[PDB]
Amino acid sequence: LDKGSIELFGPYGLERGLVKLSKNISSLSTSHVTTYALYILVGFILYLIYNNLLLDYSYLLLIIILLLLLMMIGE
Amino acid sequence: NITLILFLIGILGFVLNRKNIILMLISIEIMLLSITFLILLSSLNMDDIIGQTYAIYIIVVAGAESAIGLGILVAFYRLRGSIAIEY
Amino acid sequence: SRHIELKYPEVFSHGSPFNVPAGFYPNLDHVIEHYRKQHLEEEERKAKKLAAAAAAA
Amino acid sequence: VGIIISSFLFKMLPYGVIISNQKNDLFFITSKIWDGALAENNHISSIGNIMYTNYNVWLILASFILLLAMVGAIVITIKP
Amino acid sequence: MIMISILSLLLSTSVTLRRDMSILFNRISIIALAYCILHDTMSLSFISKGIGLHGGLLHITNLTQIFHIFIFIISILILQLTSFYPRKVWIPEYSSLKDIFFNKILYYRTKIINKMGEHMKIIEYPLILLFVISGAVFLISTNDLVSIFLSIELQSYGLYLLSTIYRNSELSTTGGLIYFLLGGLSSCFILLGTSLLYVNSGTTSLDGLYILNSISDVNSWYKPYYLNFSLLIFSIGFLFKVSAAPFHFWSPDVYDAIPTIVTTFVAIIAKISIFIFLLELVYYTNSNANSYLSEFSWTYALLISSLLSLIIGTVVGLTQFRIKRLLAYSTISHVGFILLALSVSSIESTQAFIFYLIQYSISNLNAFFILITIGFSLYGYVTNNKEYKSLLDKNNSPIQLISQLKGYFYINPLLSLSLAITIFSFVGVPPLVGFFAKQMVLSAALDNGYIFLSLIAIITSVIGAVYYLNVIKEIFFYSPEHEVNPVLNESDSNFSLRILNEKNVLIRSVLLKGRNIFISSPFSITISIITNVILLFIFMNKEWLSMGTILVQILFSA
Amino acid sequence: MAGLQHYKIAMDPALVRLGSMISNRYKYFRWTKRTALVSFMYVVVVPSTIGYLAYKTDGLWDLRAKRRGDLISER
Amino acid sequence: FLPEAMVGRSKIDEKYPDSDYPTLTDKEDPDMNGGYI
Amino acid sequence: PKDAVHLGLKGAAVVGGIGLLFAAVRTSLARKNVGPWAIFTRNGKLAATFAAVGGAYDFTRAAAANLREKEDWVNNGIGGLFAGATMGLTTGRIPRVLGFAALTGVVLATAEYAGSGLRGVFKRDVDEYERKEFLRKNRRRPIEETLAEIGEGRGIKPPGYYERRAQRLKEKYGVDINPVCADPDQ
Amino acid sequence: MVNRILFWTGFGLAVRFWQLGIEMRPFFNRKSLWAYPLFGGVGASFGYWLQSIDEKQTKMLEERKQAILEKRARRAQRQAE
Repeated sequence: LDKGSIELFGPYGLERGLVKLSKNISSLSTSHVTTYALYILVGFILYLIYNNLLLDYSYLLLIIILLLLLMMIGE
Repeated sequence: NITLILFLIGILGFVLNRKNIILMLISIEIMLLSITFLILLSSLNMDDIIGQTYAIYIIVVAGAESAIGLGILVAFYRLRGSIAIEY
Repeated sequence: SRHIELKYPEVFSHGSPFNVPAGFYPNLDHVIEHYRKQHLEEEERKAKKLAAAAAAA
Repeated sequence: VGIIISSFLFKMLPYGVIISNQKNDLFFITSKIWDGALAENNHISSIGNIMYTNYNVWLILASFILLLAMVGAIVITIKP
Repeated sequence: MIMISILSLLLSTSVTLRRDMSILFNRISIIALAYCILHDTMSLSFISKGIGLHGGLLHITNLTQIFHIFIFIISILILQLTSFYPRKVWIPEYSSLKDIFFNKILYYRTKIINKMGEHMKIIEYPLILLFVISGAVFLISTNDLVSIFLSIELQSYGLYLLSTIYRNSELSTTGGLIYFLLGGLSSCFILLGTSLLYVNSGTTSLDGLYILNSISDVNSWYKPYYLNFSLLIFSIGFLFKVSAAPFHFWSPDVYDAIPTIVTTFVAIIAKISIFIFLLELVYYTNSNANSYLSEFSWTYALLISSLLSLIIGTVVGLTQFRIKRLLAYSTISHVGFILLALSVSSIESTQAFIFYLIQYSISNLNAFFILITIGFSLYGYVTNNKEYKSLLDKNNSPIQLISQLKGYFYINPLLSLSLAITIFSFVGVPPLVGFFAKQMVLSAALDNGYIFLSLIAIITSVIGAVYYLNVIKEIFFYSPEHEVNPVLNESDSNFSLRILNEKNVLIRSVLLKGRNIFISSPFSITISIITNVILLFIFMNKEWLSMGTILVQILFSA
Repeated sequence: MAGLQHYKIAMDPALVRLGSMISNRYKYFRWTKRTALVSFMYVVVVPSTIGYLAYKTDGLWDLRAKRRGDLISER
Repeated sequence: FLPEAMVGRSKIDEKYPDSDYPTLTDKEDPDMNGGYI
Repeated sequence: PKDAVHLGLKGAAVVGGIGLLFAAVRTSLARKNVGPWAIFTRNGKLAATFAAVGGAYDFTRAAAANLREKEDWVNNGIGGLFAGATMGLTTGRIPRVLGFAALTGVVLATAEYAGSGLRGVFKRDVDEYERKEFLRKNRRRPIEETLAEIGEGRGIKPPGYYERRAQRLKEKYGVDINPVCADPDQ
Repeated sequence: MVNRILFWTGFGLAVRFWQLGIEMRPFFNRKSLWAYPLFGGVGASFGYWLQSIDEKQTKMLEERKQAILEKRARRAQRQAE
């Protein structure tokens, strides 16, 4: 528990996962100006969809959680 | 409606483009012309000279911005030798 | 505030002075009277402040 | 991207621009006035009437942008 | 005044090609901005929600004039970096007020003070900086859709030019190219939003748009969906320019690529102008009655960007090892707080917004000044580190790695403490000014029912604190890898200093060592004042907090 | 080795190695059927049992000045 | 357009290796103690 | 009542559509000349995973409301709990199934209980000065109002407590409370 | 204890001290001692000026409070019908 599960369901598990999450998100930053341009564009469309379709806010939160899930997984 | 299609074409320039940053400038110019085209037709429908005046200032600003961007690209090409992203 | 006060009430004096059709411009006398009152009220408020609260000193 | 952007952007266009694009075809009708036509300006003269007086702040701002563009493009490209 | 300074400076600059004039031109730009402060200080003796000016194309408010002055003051402070040499020679026999004002010191200064450094030889640098300032002041004061577009291009175009003005750097020219390319995309969204407003409303006036919105907020033939939808497109272009997530990707590259002194101005000035301009637009479009319009409110883009900036800004910062990229991600996190206060439109949130922006600008300013000063302090130090030897544009960005600060507390403890105080203020540890800033935004958000965003704000703050603590760990917990230069103080390498009187007659001579070279006073004093403002805010808060209270009460004055 | 000079100690490598394993054991915890069952028993079951018993007997009894002809029970 | 030493994923993985967080199987670590004998 | 199957299908469509968008960006950002049909070959699982999760979310919340015959925040919790489990099902690790379920369930329930300002807030539309004024000086309340929520005992014995306990003790244990006297002379 | 003049005289003294510390220059050499009365004097000036801002700010806030109550009163009297 103390030198075990409490460390993994606690600070140590957070350190492992968040470092992995941080490195996977940073992989998107290729400094390719054409790629950032597409990123701005997809972000633009997502904002347009959320407001135009009067989307359920729960959908947006589910989408964000899903995106963290994917960035949990490498490659 | 033509202005809408033209704005799409300029938008699609970024979507279809991974390596050609010169096409990036051109897409910005198509979008600016598309938006100016829309203002001009609307001000003709609403009988308003202010819309034409707005178009003239966008043309001036778009011309001045093309000047700066071509200048920045030249300062970039002088040290690099390519305008191509190795993608 | 829900009511919007115009930053630029002088916009009521906008409009081209050339090629005016007869009876084109709507009458604005109630509008000018509205801003005449706004001005006369404010001047009175200052008048009844630096002449009434100044008699104490 | 085409379907998403077009569907949202088209709904924003006022009825004037979408009046003649995609049996009971509507027709525009025009007539004359005389008081309005006493001394017509061409569009360039109508712009010139207001461009330097009523809206001359825009003209000043545009001059500064042109100024900045001139000095900026020169400073980054040429040897001093 | 700002327009006269630009034209007069341009004319003097036009007929000079002398690069030794750069330091003098920068000092004049400081004098010019001080007059701009004086004129705007005199323009604060009225109470109004706004007075339209110059045919209704511009406007002035008490809030507009306060942040005009604030932009001028931050610009004077940043202008010091190009107005004084980084290092000075000080000795205890030239320290009296009679020595400073009547006597003179002679010594070979060129190498010591870095007289011919790159940031001392760009003649038009203070002039381009003034153009950006004009873009920013005009945007604050804009009353009109065309004025908005012209102002934002003027400020943006100068920022692109500033990012490329170091034309001999491949890194700088690359960052200028990136800024211009993606900033051109964002300007199109702003022009698109402004254009859709005009084609639907038939007006360019912001007053007229607010009136149409006010009538349309009643509780069928021309239902006004366009206003929120236009401002949504309009706002996205402004989200790019403040580098809010998810439109943030450009700024960690650009801020790292351009030289650090440029980054200081580029990273600070633009957020102040866009956020202040957004504030008024947020207030006057707020649908009071819960109608269909509120369902599609454009301000949810601000709230989503706030959520995303809280998470991206803190999580991505965890694995940053380049110090300037960490500051970029730290800004995106702090922008998430600013966006939360703006999105909740309440007297408390507007107070929190106004105080947060000003404290964040002075704090991010202290971090850049300390980073530059540390970089200029390594002059008399050497390292054998292999990583540091492979850094690019070392002159433009002397500190590029967090590891370069390892053991810096053993090199200069009080300057290391100033950095630690500034970073702990970013975390929000009481009683630093940063805690009180975060505390005010959380209060308002909780009082208006933004609990879910309040909780995500506190959770992200713990994650953000990790990389802040990591900078501090580097400075304090380790020995340094930098050693004083052996030859700078080798017991036989003395340079000569002559002390002369007003008649140019020698009074005394003295031999000097590397130990007699110090940080120049303008940078030490500026760090010291700001560090003590961050530290001692709890004893000084009344007038500063009261100013925001009065400003908001005017803006909300029913 | 740690600031002030200490006395000479025959630092036994096996004992030192055991001490190092204890400090680093958190790095090697894994979720298995055994560890999950133990962790669930200690963290959920036993505390919830005491919590349930404390809940059900809260206010049940009072001893103060209870005489013959009275009850300890209050509820 | 920027160098890999300033933006590349590789240099981050150098600064934060996946090896800094061990992952043993039960075969090489039944006792979850890092393979202590 | 509501149709759990019909509502779940809409949920899968909304988030599957978003997943299909993210599938198109991955295909567009591919380096190799793979083609336009990479949308369902390489990135197709991404769109399917998104449709699966949001469909599961909309199905289980709709079902939870139907089973309990109530519309409260809890249903968004089980919906997220099931959606998070579906997210973790793709990884193939049981701990990730539970942990991902917990985060999605907690986050979505917390948002629904507090009413996150993602799209609007519960506008009071009342006198906020009067609301804060009332809460500020509501210093003394009727005692019954407190007793209704903390109860009697545990040191809370309002006047007449003993008579009620006497009555309470008789109704349960069938014993009349007659404490003895410590004085022989009475 | 928050006396503005004494506090900002002290603030100026702390600025000079921190600056000397940041510069790694001695805190007290005799020919430099004029700086502490100077920095403290500038600090005292900043705080006499903050004093008068506070007086204006207080009056402005007092007028605002009355206006809010006056606004609250009339609206209450309007609802009496």
